[PDB]
Amino acid sequence: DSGCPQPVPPENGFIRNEKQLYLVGEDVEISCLTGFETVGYQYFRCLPD
Amino acid sequence: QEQTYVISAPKIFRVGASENIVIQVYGYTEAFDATISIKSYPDKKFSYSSGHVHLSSENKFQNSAILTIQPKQLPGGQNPVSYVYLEVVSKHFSKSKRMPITYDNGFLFIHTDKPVYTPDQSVKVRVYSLNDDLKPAKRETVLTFIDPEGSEVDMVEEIDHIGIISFPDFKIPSNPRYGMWTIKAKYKEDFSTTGTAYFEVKEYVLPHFSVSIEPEYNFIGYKNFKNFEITIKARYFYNKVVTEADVYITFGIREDLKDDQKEMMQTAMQNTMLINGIAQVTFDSETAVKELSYYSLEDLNNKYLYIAVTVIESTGGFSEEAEIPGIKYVLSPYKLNLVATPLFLKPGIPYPIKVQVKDSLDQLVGGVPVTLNAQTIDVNQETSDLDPSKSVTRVDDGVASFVLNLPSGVTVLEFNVKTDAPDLPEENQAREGYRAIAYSSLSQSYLYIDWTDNHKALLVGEHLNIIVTPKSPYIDKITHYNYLILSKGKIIHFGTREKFSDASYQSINIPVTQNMVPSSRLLVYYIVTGEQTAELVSDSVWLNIEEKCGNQLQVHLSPDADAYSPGQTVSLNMATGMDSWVALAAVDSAVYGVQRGAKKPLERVFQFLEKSDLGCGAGGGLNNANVFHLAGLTFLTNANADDSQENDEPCKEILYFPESWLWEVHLVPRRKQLQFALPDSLTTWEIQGVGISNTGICVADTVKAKVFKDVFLEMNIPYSVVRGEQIQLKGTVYNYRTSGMQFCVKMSAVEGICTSESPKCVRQKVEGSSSHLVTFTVLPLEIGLHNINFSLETWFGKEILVKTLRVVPEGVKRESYSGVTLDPRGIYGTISRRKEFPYRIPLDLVPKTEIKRILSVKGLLVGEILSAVLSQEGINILTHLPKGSAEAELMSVVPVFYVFHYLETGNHWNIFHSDPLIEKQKLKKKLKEGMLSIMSYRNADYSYSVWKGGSASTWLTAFALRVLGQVNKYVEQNQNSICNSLLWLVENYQLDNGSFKENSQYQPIKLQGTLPVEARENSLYLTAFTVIGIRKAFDICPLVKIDTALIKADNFLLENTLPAQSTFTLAISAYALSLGDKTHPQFRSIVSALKREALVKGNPPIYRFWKDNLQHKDSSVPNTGTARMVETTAYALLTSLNLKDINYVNPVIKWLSEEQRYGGGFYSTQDTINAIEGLTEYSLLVKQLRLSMDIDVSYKHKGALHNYKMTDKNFLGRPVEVLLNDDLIVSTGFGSGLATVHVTTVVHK
Ligand SMILES: *[C@@H]1O[C@H](CO)[C@@H](O[C@@H]2O[C@H](CO)[C@@H](O)[C@H](O)[C@H]2NC(C)=O)[C@H](O)[C@H]1NC(C)=O
Repeated sequence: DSGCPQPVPPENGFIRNEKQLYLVGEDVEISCLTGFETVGYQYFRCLPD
Repeated sequence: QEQTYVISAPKIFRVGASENIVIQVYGYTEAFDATISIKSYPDKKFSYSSGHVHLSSENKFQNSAILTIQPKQLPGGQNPVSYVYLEVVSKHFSKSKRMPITYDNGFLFIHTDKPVYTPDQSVKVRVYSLNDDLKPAKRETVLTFIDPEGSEVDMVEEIDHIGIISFPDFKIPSNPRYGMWTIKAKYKEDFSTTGTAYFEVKEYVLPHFSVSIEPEYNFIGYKNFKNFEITIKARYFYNKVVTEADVYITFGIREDLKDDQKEMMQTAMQNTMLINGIAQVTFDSETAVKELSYYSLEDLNNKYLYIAVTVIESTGGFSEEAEIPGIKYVLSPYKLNLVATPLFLKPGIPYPIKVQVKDSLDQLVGGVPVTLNAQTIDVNQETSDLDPSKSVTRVDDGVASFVLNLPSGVTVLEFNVKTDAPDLPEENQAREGYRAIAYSSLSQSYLYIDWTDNHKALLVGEHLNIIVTPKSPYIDKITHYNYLILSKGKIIHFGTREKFSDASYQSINIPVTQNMVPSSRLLVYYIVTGEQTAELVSDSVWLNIEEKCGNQLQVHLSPDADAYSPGQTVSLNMATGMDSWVALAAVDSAVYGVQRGAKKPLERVFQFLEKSDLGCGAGGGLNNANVFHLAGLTFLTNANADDSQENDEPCKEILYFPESWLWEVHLVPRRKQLQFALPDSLTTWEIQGVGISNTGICVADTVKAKVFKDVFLEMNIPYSVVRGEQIQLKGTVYNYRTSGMQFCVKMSAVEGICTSESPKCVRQKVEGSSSHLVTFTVLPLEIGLHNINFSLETWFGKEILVKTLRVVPEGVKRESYSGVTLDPRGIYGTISRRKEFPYRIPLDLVPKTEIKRILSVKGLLVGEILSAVLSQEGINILTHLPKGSAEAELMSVVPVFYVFHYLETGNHWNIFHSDPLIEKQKLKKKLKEGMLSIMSYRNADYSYSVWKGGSASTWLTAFALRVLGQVNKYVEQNQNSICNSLLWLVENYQLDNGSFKENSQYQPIKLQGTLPVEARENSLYLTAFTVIGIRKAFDICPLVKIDTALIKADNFLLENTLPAQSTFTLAISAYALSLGDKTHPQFRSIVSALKREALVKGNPPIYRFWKDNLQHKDSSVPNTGTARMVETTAYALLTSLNLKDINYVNPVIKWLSEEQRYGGGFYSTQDTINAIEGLTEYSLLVKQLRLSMDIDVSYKHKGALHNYKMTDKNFLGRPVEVLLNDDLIVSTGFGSGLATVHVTTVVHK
């Protein structure tokens, strides 16, 4: 289906909804480990490529 | 085997279609009746339709039943019905066959008014809406708009009254993503039909003239690799040659028709003159490649040529460019394939063959020689080779034709067709080998038709006449043959054809009725009873029916003119043979010129309508069954044949200045004449309309109308101008007078623009038939849209033209993004039903610019839901195994409590009517009794023991604390006693490295407790269980020191779970931490280990679970190994539910619902309680994620903005531009589920 595979989250971040595959146009909200806060736009979004 | 039947039906039943099903019986004499019926599958309980059909000699024992699967009578729901039973019943037979059904009923032709749009435009769009019958569908329909990133942007839905669905004009969002947008159209509710259309969003400007680049070939071969030749021409959009342009040629290498940017050339970079509309160019590809590149030979050049061309009009300000994105260098220039060729032999009858020679760019080569080698076998491998025939292709179609008068004994033909252009070697002459096979009758019994493979299509309403010849050992039995005529998937005609006394059979003398006008198909058959064995014999053929509409709506400009003046009052007469609706549109031909590589909106409409043909190829087949399958039919017969062997494979054989206006819908009561004034745009307008009637759709002939004037001005204002910059603006005046004369244009502009000209002029004379360049140098002070007229005051008077300048801010356009997930239940924890976004202002705003802002809410769907539930055994778990010693009372009641809470999830009182409702009061009573019992076992010191005089058990006390944590959901236990029990348990047994080591209780009651891996550090188990019990108690007895002991125990449990030990320990520890810090890094690392230990079935996991200790051994009954298995899996389930990882949990729930190891666990209390806890928590989290949220977004100081009714249906409100300069507060009602919303802020620096 050539969607998006799971991205590696940034340091001290994690995926709210870890999956094998994310749909085109689907956005994944990262979140920060117990000691950390998110700064910036915490969503990656699956592009058609 | 004399008494036989055929019922023949479409290969697939379309939902709601009227399907015509036809029955023939053979060798009966007494007039008898049958019923044909459609019934639910597999149960045959529900008749979707039935038809009584009388069969008699009077009918030649033939009839059809018309049967329809009404869409509402299907059960629908989560699972579409895939299959259905067709049934026949008579005095003499009954049989039923499983038909597939499909919901793909009808067509959704999306028409947008234009192929491309700029930002700050709106796309007027409408859909034509038809059944599988060509009647107007009258079905309510939803458009789904999709951006170039694939995000859904809007759903808009309309009720069809007409077959024309005029949707609301979709304003392009206040910041579009560029590129190809998509629209998908679906009927609501009950059909799968999906229309699709596209449009590109770009900052385009209307081209002033077309540039056409015209290579002689889309390939270069041996002949042209030395040198290639390529014409260029250009015309103004009023269809007159561009008199003079400077042409600059920019060749490049290419490798891929799809996309590449291979090295652009820097040699033979020809600059040349276009004259009288044409430039002729040539390219010595050999010289250019050898000079520029390290490539030097066509052998190195299985590749492509790029060319771009740009042309500058030699006396004016309009300049235009175009490209050919690849001319294929290849030693084999052509490719070859068969067309309309059966690959099935009619022996003795002439076998025609047609073969098409095609470009490497998928285009017809035209005239080429071809030779066809042929080899035949008749019988017993008796092999003979035929003389190789030779032919040449048709100069337009590229189709060569052949025919072989094969032997009457021929059984197979294998034949090799090779291109015979002598200038190509055989390795480059496109050549192919093919095999064609006889009908392979069992009883040497065949059916052939005289159809002369007519290359011309049949003409509507003519009497077609096809002669048909059965041949068989038993011809004197056959007496007649049947025929079926197929249009789309549907049997539109049927009949029978008697043997004359001549032993000659009636031909198919039939009118090609108007329902056949899409290319149609014919199948003929008979059953012959043989000596005693019946055989079904059949054949089929393809019939092209020349595409004549039913309406044939003819529409013409009654004041016929070569060209109209701008603003000319015109009378457009539409005439139709009958009352018809019509849709009308006008679009500037220059807009089709805007798209580099244009296409029309309704090209190929008829071949799209023909997609409903279920058959393929020219006809014939390997067998009667294969003939029926390839015709797109299926059949029920006792005559020793069946379709079922053949797969449903996807057979693929080949057989004022507006940009648009007049966008209107009208009734034409057979005729209506509509008069209107054309726009002021001096261009050819492409006028198109579509008639819609009960007869079907008909796209009218496209009307091209030229708007022309002897003199005019046009100005090359770009799509937008940078604010605060002096610009050079270029135009040219065009003279089509016979003679030159003095012209001036006085420009006049709003004070928002200044120019050095400061307009009366020299009033230059343009010479006749010529254009003169005009240029102004202007600076726009102000953003947005600004008016500027031009008056071409020339001969004895004024002239008027008007334009709007578009002004864009300097520097960079910049943007930011921010957003949140709204969470009114705290599914992720922090309840987040409100947020605010300030009116943030960047550090370097371009001082006069304003920040554009666009909000974008997005729904989050539940996904898959699993109906994991308890059986009516919940009633046994209420009445459960006798209360008494061994605390069989505790074993009975604690399940009563957990069942209580499961039922308390609510479904099992509203819906449980399938089973006996658990009486609320009875459940309450039993609950109360268990509460009293559990109290009775409490130790005086608020410890617990099973034996009255037994030791305190920290384990069993934690189990009590868990259960009494559940009970409060309906009947609180007196919290004082709970608090005292907690204080006892922690104060007595909180060790400082591990905790709550168990006291000297005589034994765990093995069915009440469980066996942990006591061989190593059972303190891990005890700590986990005590933690879990404390967790379930704390909310009813929050205590700071209990919190501290929790922290300690969690820390020890983490640090001592870093070695994996045994996976039961890992799962129960992970669950304990899931109750604690859901998000600690090492917690997650433990989770990532557990998820590694999970076994799965299927590559996408259908089931997921964990095993240890060789539990892979079979066990017919629950046991301690299955107890450990179920426990560790249930703890992993509970952990994953704490993670809310439904996509991970679902296959675990499905596994657990199997009850593999039937009865489960040891059937211990522990496994059962953890399993039910997991099932309840799953059904809870499922109903939590159910999305319902009325998210109301508003400004802080200013009013409300929008109120998205976010629902499983309306799950995605459109993006809203945040106009007003204020802080934004987004809010929701308590609602349900999760959603996320984003604002983007767009600004200049
Ligand atoms: C461009 O031409 C139009 C058409 O004449 C001008 O608009 C007219 O302005 C006068 C007043 O100056 C009104 O009385 C007319 O009714 C307007 N015509 C309309 C509304 O169609 C416009 O002002 C001109 N702009 C210039 C010269 O910059």
